[PDB]
This record gives sequence, C-alpha cells and structure tokens, in this order.
Amino acid sequence: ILLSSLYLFNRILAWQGNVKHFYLFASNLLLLFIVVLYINFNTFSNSFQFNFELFNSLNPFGLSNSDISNGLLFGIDGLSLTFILLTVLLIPLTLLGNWYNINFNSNLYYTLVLAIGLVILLNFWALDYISFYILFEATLPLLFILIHIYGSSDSERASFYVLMFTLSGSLFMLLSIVVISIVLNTTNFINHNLFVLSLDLQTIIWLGLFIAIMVKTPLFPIHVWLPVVHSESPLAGSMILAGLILKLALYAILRLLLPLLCEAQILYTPMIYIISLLTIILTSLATLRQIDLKVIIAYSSISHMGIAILGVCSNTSLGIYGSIVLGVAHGFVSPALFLIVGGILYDRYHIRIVNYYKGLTTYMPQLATYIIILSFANIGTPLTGNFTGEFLSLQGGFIRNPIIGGISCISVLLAAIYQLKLTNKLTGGISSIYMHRTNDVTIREKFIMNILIISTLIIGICPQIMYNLLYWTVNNYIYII
Amino acid sequence: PLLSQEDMKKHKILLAYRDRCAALLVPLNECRKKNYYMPWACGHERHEYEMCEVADFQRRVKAMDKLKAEK
Amino acid sequence: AHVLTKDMIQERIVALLESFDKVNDAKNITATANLTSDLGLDSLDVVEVVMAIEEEFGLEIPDHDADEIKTVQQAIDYVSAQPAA
Amino acid sequence: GRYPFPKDVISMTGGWWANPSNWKLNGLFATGIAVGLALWVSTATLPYTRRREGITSESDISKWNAAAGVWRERHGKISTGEA
Amino acid sequence: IRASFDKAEEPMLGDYPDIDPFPAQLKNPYKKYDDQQDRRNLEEPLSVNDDLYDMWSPDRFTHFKNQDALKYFIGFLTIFFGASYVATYFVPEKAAIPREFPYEGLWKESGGTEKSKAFFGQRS
Amino acid sequence: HQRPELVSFDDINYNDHKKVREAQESYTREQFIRLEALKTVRKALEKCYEESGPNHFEDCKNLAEQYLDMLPTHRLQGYLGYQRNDPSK
Amino acid sequence: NYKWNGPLPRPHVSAGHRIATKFLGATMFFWMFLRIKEEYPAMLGLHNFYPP
Ligand SMILES: CCCCCCCCCCCCCCCCCC(=O)OC[C@H](COP(=O)(O)OCCN)OC(=O)CCCCCCCCCCCCCCCCC
Repeated sequence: ILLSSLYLFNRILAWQGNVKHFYLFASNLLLLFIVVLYINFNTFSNSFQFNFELFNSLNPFGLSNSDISNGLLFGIDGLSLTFILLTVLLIPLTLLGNWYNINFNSNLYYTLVLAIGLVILLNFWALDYISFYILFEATLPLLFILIHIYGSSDSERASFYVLMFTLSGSLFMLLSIVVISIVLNTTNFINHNLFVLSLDLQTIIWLGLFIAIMVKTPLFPIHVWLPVVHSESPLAGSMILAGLILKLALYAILRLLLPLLCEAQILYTPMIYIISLLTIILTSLATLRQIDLKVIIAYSSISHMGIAILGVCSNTSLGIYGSIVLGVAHGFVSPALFLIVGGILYDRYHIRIVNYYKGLTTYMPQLATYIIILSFANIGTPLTGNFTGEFLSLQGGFIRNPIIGGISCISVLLAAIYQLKLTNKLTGGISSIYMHRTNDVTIREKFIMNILIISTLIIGICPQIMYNLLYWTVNNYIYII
Repeated sequence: PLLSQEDMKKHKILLAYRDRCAALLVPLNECRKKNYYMPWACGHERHEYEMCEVADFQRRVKAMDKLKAEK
Repeated sequence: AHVLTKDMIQERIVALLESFDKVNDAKNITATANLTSDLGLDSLDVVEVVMAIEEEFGLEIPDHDADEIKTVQQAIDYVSAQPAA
Repeated sequence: GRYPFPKDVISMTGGWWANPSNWKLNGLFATGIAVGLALWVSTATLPYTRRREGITSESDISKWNAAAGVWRERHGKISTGEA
Repeated sequence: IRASFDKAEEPMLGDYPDIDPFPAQLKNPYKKYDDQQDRRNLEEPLSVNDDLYDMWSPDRFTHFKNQDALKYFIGFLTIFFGASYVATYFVPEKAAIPREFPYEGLWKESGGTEKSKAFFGQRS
Repeated sequence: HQRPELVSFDDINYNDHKKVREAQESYTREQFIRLEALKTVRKALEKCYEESGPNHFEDCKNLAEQYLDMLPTHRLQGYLGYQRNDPSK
Repeated sequence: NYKWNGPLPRPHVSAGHRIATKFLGATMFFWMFLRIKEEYPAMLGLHNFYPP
C-alpha cells in the first residue's frame, strides 16, 4: 500500500508537476477516514479507544503488542476527537485558500502546509507527555521556514518571533515534563490522575506548565509575538495558527495540567483569573488603536482565548463545555476573518493599512455582506457558536468568582467596539480614491467562507450536537470533594 | 359575605384583589369573560364592585382620621 | 419631480433685483449688468443681494465664492452650475 | 431621479432598481415556495403545541406537592423564614 | 502638538514630521479635497495621533468648552436631584390608611407558614 | 439499555485500571442520575406553577422549596475530588 | 409658478384629500364630544368618595 501509494505520488509529480492536487485529495481522504472513525467510536465509555504504540523496542518500525511499553502512545477520547474533527475540517480549506496566489516553489509551500496540519492532527492523538511535547515542538521549524520564505515584507522578524517565543515557553514546559518523568517514572495520560504528588511539588510543576500555557495561548503580558507572526505570515500560516495552534494550548490545559496537579490548580486559580481578566481587558483596549487589518484580527483572537481560559479553569462543567465550544467556534470564525483580510483584500491590493480601505460595499456587495456576517459572528451573536462559548465560559467564571466573572462580562462590549469600528470603516462611506475597482469575491473564496459560516451557525443554533462526545469530559476534570 | 378560602382559590382570584368583597369580583370577572372585556357591557357588575370599593376606602379614610386624632 | 432651466434662473434673479429698492433703476437691469457699476450697489448691498439669492434658490454660498460674482451673468451661471438648486 | 451604475456589480439583493423583465413569473414561483414553506411548517409544528393550563390534573399537582413534603421531611427541612 | 497626548510622543519620534493636528471635522467643508468625504488631499502629512483627528474620530462640538459643558451637565443634575430631595420634605400626608387583608394578611396564600408569618403576609 | 455494575473507589486496588475506570464511570453516572432527579423536580414545579397561577405559592410551596434545596447538591462534582482524597483519615 | 414675489394662488388639493380631512376632523370632534358627555362627572371630578 505505502509502496504503491508512494509510486502514485511520484508519477503524479513527474507528470503534473504540482503536488497540490494530490495533497488536496489526500487531506479529503483523511477527513473521510476520521469521520469513519467517529462512526465507530463508542461514546458510552470514558476510555481511550483507537490505541496504538510506536517505536517500541520489540517493533521499532511497527505497532507493539508487547507486555512492556517503552514507545510512544497514541489514542483518542471524545475530547481529542472533537479537536481532531476540527483539524481535518480546517486542513483542506487551508490548502484551498492559497490555490492561486503561490506561483513559486509552490510544491515546497504546500508540503510545509500539509506537514504542519498533519503534525497538529497527530499531536491531538498523543497519550503521554513526551510524545505530546515532541509533536508540540515539531511545528516550529516548519512555521519558521514557511514564514521566512513565503511571508510578507517583515517576515524575517516574524519567523524569529514565532520560533523564539514558543521555544521559550516550551523549554519551561520541558522542565515540568522532566520533573514528572523522574518523579513518577511514567508519562502516560491514561492513569496520571492516580498519582497524587505532594502539594509543594505540584505547586512547582504547575509553574513550568503554566508558563508554557502563557506563551502559547497567549495571555497577558507575553502576547506581543502573536500580532506580528500573524500579520507577516502567509494566509495558510495565519489560518492554521489562529484556528488550531492556539487551541493546542486549551487542549494542553485540559489534558496535561488539570488531571495531575488538581490541588495546586485549586491553589493557583485566582492568579489565572487575574491573568485572564488582564488579557481580555487590556488586549481588547489595545485593539482600538491599531492601523493594520491583520493585526486587528490577530488581537481579537487573544481576547477570545482569554474568555476561553476563564471558562476552562472555572472548576464547573458549564465552564469547561463553554471553553471547548468557544475554541471550536473560534477555529471556525477566525480563519474566515483571516481569509478576508489576508487573502481577498491583501491579494487584490497588496496592502494592509486601514486608511486606504473605505466604502467597499459599492463595488463588492458580496464581500461586504461576508464582512458583516463574520464580524457579528466574531463579536458573539447568538445562534453562533461563539456566543454559546462566551456565555457558558462566563457562567463558569462568574460561579468560580462572582466579582471577576462579572467584570469579565465587559468583553461583550469591548469586542463589539473594536470589531464594529473596523467593519464600519471597511463597508461604508464613498469608495476609496486610493484603490481601484477589482473583482468581487470569487467562487473559491465564497466556498471557503460558506463552509466556515455554516459550521459556526450549526453549532450556534444547536450546541448540544457536540455533547455526545463531551459529556464524560465535562466531569473528568472538576475537583469537588 | 367574605369568601371562603377554598372558593377564593377555586376562582383563582389575584392575591391583591382578595378582599372583603372578592365575592362581587367573581361575577364581574365571569361577565367580563363572557363579553370580550368590552367597555359598554358588564356595567351593573362593574358598578357593584366599585361601590364595594367605595365603602372599603371609606372605612379606611375614617381609620386614618382616628389615627390622626390620636396624635 | 422639479427641474429648473437657465431661463427660469434668470427670470427669478431679474424679479429679485427688480423688487430690491436700493437699485438705481429697474429697466436698466441687464443680463450682463454689473451690480457694482451699472446698478450702483454698495459694498454691503451686493452682499444683501447674494444673501437674497441663496435664500431664494435654497443654497449656501462660501465666503470666497460669494465675493467673486460681480455680474448677473456670473450669478446665473453659478446658480446653474449647482445640481441641488 | 436615477443615475448610471456599474452593470457588472452583482448583488444577491439585485443592486440598483432591480426590476427583472420576467419578474411576474419569478413572482409566481416565489409565492408558491412561500405558501409551501408556511403551510408545511404550520402543519409540522402542530404536534408540539399545547395550552398552558388544563394539561395535568389537580390529582397530579396535589400528589406531587405531597411527595415534595415527604421528601422535605425525610431530610431535615424547615421552611423559608421558619426560624 | 496641541494636546497632552501628542506632546507625550515628541521624544518617541526621530526624523518624522512633528505635525500640528487639526480635527478634520472642523476643516471647513467647502474647500475642495481629493477625498471630499475625508477632507484630505493626497500626500498630506499625518499626525502621529492621526486616528484621533480624522473624520472617523469621535465627533467634537465647538459650542461650549469641554470644561464648561461639564459644569452645565453637573449643575443640571445637582439642581434636579437636590430640588427633588428637598421637595420630599414639604410633602402632604395622605387621607386613607393603607388597605388590609383577611387571614392576618393572607400569609397562607403568599406561601408562608405558622412559624414564619413576618416574612410572608400582608398588613392584616 | 445498559446497566453497568457499580464500583466504588474505596474497595478497589488502584493498580487494576479496569476497576478504577469502572469506579470513575459509576460515580459520574450516579451524578447524572441525581441531575435527572433534579430536572424531574423542576418540571413538576413548572407544571404546578403554570396550572396554579395566583395561588401557586400555596399549591407549589413544597416543590419550590425542594427544588431550591436540591439545586446546590444535585449538580456535577466530578470524581477527582473523591478518588484523590480518602475521607476517613 | 407663474408669479414671483407676488400673491400666491389658492392651493389646489384633491377632492379625496379634502373629503378625508372632513371625515377625520368630524370624527375626532364628535368622538371627543361624545366622550365628554358620557364621562363628565368622573373626568371632571365629582361625587367625592370621602364621607361628609
Ligand atoms: C515529525 C514529528 C514527530 C513524529 C513522531 C511520530 C511520527 C508518526 C508517523 C505517522 C504514523 C502514525 C499514523 C499511522 C499509525 C496508525 C496505523 C494503524 O494501523 O492504526 C492502529 C490502530 C489499531 O489498529 P489494529 O490494532 O491493528 O486493529 C485494526 C482492526 N482492523 O488503528 C486505528 O485505530 C486507526 C488510527 C488512526 C490514526 C490517525 C493518524 C492521523 C494522521 C495520520 C498520518 C499522520 C502522519 C504525520 C506526518 C507528520 C509527522 C508528525
């Protein structure tokens, strides 16, 4: 199979010359395969189901059935399945959004994009700390290369930011993982809630883990790399980064931190709430005085992640469900806004300064409708998944701490301010003098945006449709005596 | 006559209307239900309840007069 | 709706000037007449006239342009150049 | 009145003074779809409709309140303000 | 140049024109501009805090000074609230005693219980 | 309809993962049953209120008090608190 | 618009609009009269409910 499929790949490359059709086909097959897996997934059980092990000593190149397990573990539960489905949904759209604007070394570009997508998808399958960390860092070289070669004018500094900040956080994560390894001599996620470390040791390990979470989510005050890396990334890099790599952080909290360091998490929760309220308020305010389109869209994601964090550390089932739903809805909506600003407007006019843009409704009414819909979705209109996520997250946060959650309810207003201030200038007024008329949104762009819009609407009208995968998870991590 | 607690529940009188002549409230509300709350109808029953409330408020103004006189 | 014609503008302006009192004469008002010279209007009287013209046609004259019109032809052409008149 | 407008601009709302030459036949189609959708949903949502009162009996209500009292007595439950 | 926040930025510019910012809303609207709606001509220099002085900026009103408008706002509120509060004193007394209800104020019908009749129950 | 057998954390040796998983799942399922009891209470209260209207206070006092009582205790609380702590000591 | 700076002609208004005006005005005035007659004591304030 693998030999034959490799032959097929080689022949397609030799004859056609551009791998991108093969990659699109492949990613669609992967999506279908994951859907088949969902069909055969038992939901009346809190146990990992499609388990396999790699690089075991008895079978380094195959799967292990040995009675000693020294390789890397993989498997899924409902929580991993949700994000995996999101990933396989997003990857083909990431390939498709750059279908025409890459005219050089295109095969390498598509290879990097598909590789990053596969790395994240595999990362969600990881079942122990070491493999999780391995696949968690494996993206950074690919992101560095991609941003450096296929990025905009300031792409060199962008690539250095995206590598350095994430390494900086990941190495403290590595300290915590090394401490866990040498203290427990185990690394798995299957039974790691069974080990009850001393409170002081929990308090120490929690620091490294949460520093990694601060850099990767990001949270205030170490969020300054994200707006850059977004603004100078090419479209696929921005869509992947906004839609999957940030959710890797939330998945990291739920999988690595909460089951193992429960008591220390209980001790540290108000500090988390300080940091999340900081990120929400301060980044939302800082968004008001930006002049770049992609930078503003990037700043939106940080605030939504702040609300997600407030949900996920609320020690309530509603808070956790809200954090997950908000993560999924953000993965639907933010790639769409990035598609607009960095693939439609940027590919037509090759500029991102806000002053140039005005009154796009006259020549491009369809693009204006899309902007309006996506912006009201981003600020949390009900019947959109974003609203369900923000509402449930805020419920959990208000329960966990009434004052802090009540103040956090100002995020609704702040989000409306920056987003609608942007869309007001973009859609209306008299058509700009600086730019000329160009085509309206095309069939491909409309297809991608329709996919994202219908996904967010579907989970916004009936968020319950996710519950069958998540009803174990909403109880697996809350710590009430 | 003051209505029975059972009767007053059975007719589902509003709490604020449950007084010494909810007895006249019951037929008035029944009339108001048969007609469609039209202003011209239920005249007799409406006047009857109002004349209750006249007597009712009258005993009240006299009670406040007595209270005032004490001071 | 309602649309004006150059001759309509000219007729309204002629009637306007006819009813103004500080004018020298009514018959001498020509299409190319100079208010300053022919009709002998004061510094301020032509100002009163331009205010009357804007009040009549329902427009607003900037300071730099009001003082620029010196003849009735200039006034008629200016009023015909503005779409909402 | 009116003014020139670019003809290439396609909007699902129709753009400027959209008044298609076959508008009466498209209108027949539209009203057919309208009556179809309205009637279908009016019939489909019929089973989920009910009145507010008269659904359950006094028997059920009183027995449920009595059961609630039984529960509150099995546990040690005083009333509000009962102190 | 004029405002404190623009003055704050003067050390932070190096070789960029220190522009005096003028609210674009207050530029008279009868001059001609390349973009009439924004009242800007092409290649006009931009103040560092431009986004606070363009047309899209929050509207500014010229009639009263800001401080003076604050004085008026606070004055209206104070006079209204104080006049109402002092008027509360010079109030006539009513003529009819408040109404009462049977069964010790229907404390049974508004829930209530024998042990707690003060929480639920009318004037009786 | 599945009725998996109930297991408790107190009896089990934490080194047999099958039993530990069963204990976790049993605890969760019992919490969900308690939720169903709370919802049944609430639905009965809604029907009571809607049919009693003005005298809903007297008619529904018991249900209202019971619902308010079971609210703080019949939610989810998750198993980590009880498996990671032994209440005896 | 034949005359300028001169007395204006009597406005021309449609028959229907004059008839609508007459009907609306007649109805409002008649309704107001009927209401005052029917409610005079209560709306003006009479028959004090206090004891003499
Ligand atoms: C460079 C970064 C660091 C690299 C570290 C790790 C590199 C790993 C390389 C990728 C290989 C993993 C994917 C293939 C392994 C799974 C093969 C398999 O057969 O699944 C095993 C599992 C159980 O199967 P079995 O027990 O045999 O019973 C069959 C009953 N009919 O059967 C199943 O349940 C199905 C399991 C589905 C797994 C989905 C995997 C998602 C992505 C697949 C391709 C990913 C390739 C990644 C490339 C980039 C590198 C990360």
